[PDB]
Amino acid sequence: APTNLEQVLAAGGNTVEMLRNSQIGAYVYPVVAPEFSNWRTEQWAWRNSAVLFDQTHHMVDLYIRGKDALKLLSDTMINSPKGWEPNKAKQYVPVTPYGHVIGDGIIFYLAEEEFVYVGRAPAANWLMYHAQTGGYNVDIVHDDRSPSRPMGKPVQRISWRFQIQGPKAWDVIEKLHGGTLEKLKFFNMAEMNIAGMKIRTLRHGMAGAPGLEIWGPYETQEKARNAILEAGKEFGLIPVGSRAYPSNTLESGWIPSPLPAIYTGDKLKAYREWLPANSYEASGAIGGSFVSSNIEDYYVNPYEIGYGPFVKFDHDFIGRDALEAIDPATQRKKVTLAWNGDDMAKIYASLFDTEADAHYKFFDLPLANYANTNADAVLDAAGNVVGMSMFTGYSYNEKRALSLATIDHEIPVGTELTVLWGEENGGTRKTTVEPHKQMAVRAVVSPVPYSVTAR
Amino acid sequence: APTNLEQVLAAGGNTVEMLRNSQIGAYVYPVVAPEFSNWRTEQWAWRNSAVLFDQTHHMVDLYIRGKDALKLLSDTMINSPKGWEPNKAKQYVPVTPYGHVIGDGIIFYLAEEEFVYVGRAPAANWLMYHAQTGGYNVDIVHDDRSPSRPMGKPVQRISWRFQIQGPKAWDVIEKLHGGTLEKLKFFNMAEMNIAGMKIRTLRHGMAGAPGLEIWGPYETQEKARNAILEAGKEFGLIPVGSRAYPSNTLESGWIPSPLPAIYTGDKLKAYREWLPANSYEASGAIGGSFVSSNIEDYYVNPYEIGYGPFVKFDHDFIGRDALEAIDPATQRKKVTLAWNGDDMAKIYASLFDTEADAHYKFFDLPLANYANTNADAVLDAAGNVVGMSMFTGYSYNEKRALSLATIDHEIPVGTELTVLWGEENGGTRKTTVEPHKQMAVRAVVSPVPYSVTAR
Ligand SMILES: COc1cc(C(=O)[O-])ccc1O
Ligand SMILES: COc1cc(C(=O)[O-])ccc1O
Repeated sequence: APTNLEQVLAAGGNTVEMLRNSQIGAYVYPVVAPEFSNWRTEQWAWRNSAVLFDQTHHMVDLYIRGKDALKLLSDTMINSPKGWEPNKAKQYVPVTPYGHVIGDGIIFYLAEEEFVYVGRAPAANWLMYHAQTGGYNVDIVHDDRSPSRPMGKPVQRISWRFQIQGPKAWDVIEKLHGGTLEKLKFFNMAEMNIAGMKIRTLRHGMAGAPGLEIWGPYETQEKARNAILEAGKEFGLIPVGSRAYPSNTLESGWIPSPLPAIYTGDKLKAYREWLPANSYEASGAIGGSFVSSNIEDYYVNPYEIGYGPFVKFDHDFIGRDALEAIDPATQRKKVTLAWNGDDMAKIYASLFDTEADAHYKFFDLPLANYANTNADAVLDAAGNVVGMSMFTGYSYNEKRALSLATIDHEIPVGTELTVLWGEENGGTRKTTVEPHKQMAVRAVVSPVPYSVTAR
Repeated sequence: APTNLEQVLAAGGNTVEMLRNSQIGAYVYPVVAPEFSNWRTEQWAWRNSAVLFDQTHHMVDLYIRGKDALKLLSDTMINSPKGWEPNKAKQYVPVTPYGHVIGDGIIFYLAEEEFVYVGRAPAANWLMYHAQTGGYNVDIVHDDRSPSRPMGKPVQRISWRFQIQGPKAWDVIEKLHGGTLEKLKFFNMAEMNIAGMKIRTLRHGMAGAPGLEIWGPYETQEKARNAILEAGKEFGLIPVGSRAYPSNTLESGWIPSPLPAIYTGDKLKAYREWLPANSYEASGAIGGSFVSSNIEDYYVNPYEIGYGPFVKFDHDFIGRDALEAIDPATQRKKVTLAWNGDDMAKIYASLFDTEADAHYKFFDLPLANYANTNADAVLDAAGNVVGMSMFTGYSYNEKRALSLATIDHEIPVGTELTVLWGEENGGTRKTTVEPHKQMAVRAVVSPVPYSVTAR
């Protein structure tokens, strides 16, 4: 009977309890093969040789064209639009009127009055809502991320999107291009040759080495992929599968999964009435040890997850007054948490204990998340909640379990905190959750992007 | 340049070294979603509620019709054909002229002059070779297993094939049928109602509870699946994904992966010349600690992997004279090995050791195989090789790592052996293999199907 999020929340009891017991299952990185060689070798390659990341299937694409396209973005993003011209991309971050992050994605300025958003569903839903109800002269084509379990059905996208990354990426790129290719400034766009095609590029990189994101019409996907794999054999390039792929951000430092902060607030009711009952926001899940009966305690603002530097008070935008009221110097800060290896061994050991009444929450490798929004409590030595751990897994490059978190600003790097791993009372009813007991895992605060930190 | 297996072996150096360093990658259970809920809950359901196993995509189907169909099977199988009539299936096991197992699969006797084989590629390749070159009046339609990495391409089969299993399976089955359904003898075939369709059935079961395998034309797959899932909600039935699925045989006791024993022998040269260079036999891989430079040391005969009881000297068949010469009472015997939980914890602990020069071979969960043929050495206390471990993984139902093995017949159940886990010299060049050191894992000999055994 409910057709939108507002009706779902009115009929669903406590919002936190609903989301933490959602039956949606795992957040899937679809279609791309889970592994091409093995996930350890694939992780190793992006730090030691080169990789092809296949990004064609796990993000929503919004193609935004028209006289008011730039205005729509400017009105909804914290980012400065000043001096923005085609062939520059930005990390689009929208906040609510209350100053809280809705989501984020990459916005490509392709040409005059022509943009494309690439990212998770929440910020795309927000753009579509405003395009439709705000009176913008703009046309939008929504190309959803691919189905999670296609089960043999054909899958189409409008565009393929790859990245070539690793210390030997630029060697592969120039071999493909047929000569030297200029390294532009980060997120500037140009073009390159691949197998006789003119392929648009986005300057990118990771682990201190320059790389590229590239895209094109879906029809040429195989032609480009096969050229890249062939040219890259000389440099050890290998394709990365969907099992290893999302663990890259544990090393790179981007938190993909802030809760869209749209469940409360009178100024967000119209948006809740617009969001379908089967939307990401209505049907998804929250997993982890952090418990509050107030869904607002799961929200973050942009300063808390590393987007402070993007905020520019040089244009009108939704939530500007709220962000202006925030003191940046006292906001929580994004960090990497390096999980204690002895504690990790104890988590896994419990799976092989035939006599214990319970084991610790299964920690999948290399990505351990079990909802699309992750919220584990971070505790200090007294047991106070001092932060939220929001993305969790393991790096074969570091031989460490790692998580990305936001913690009280005064906590120094090197401090040993605890992450509460697992859920209370045997676990919520999410279909990703087997029965388990919790563990207070020791974790050392470390920089983002991750760098090995002395305790 | 090589077009067949014989040319591949002539140009490829030592046959063992070729197979143990093959670049084929993992043996994939394709297309079906890796997980629907999570693999632990899915494993639990087949012992505690009910499951839908989706078997549509991982086996080769051979449709065999014609006057000489039964003769073709009879001439090539160790099984008795005496009194075989439509609506009975058999576990077809062919051996070479030298008495060694080629493979095995399920052969359904559907009607007069109409059969279907379902199983891995090796026994299907053997049937096709003899149908084609032996002068049999028979027509064969080969429906390959689905591609390992479809990457969004559509996937078709001629038939869908499911199983409904678990202690509540028969409740679900009778709910679907609309009333009582007779439990026939094992592997006898009949029919049932599903959503107004007449669906053919094969009497099956596991863990002491009766179940069914069912099939039909691919077009009705979704209609049947949705009816089964709907009727089964009352009994807790859940679908099982491809990650959990193949671990079922660790509990059930069937070894899927004997090496097709066709690489040597003058009487098998014609078959090697017929097998394509991209066949399973030519392109696949051998993984694990057992090392011999003679590929014949990887062969098994039917007595060694539990098919002794199928051998019937009441018909002419390939390899009969060799099997008649074998003494059944002194052959190695199939067992389950229950791996020591402390040793398992030490394997996983090494992944989180930031100072060690090496870690132990990654043991994936719930299936740890990293080739399509598995060959780990089993050692006694003196270090003698006393068997071969051939399929490896973990059961959440038992909280134990388990493997299926064949060992010297005189070794009593309860004996503590060791399985050598990992490969020598840092590991072979297979793309599934990360660098690692070996471990002698303690393992207790246990019955097949697995039953908890006092040491
Ligand atoms: C940019 O693509 C990514 C997306 C996600 C996600 O949505 O969880 C994670 C890591 C990624 O690299
Ligand atoms: C009968 O289907 C199965 C096939 C395999 C395989 O081929 O490795 C393993 C377990 C199975 O249940």
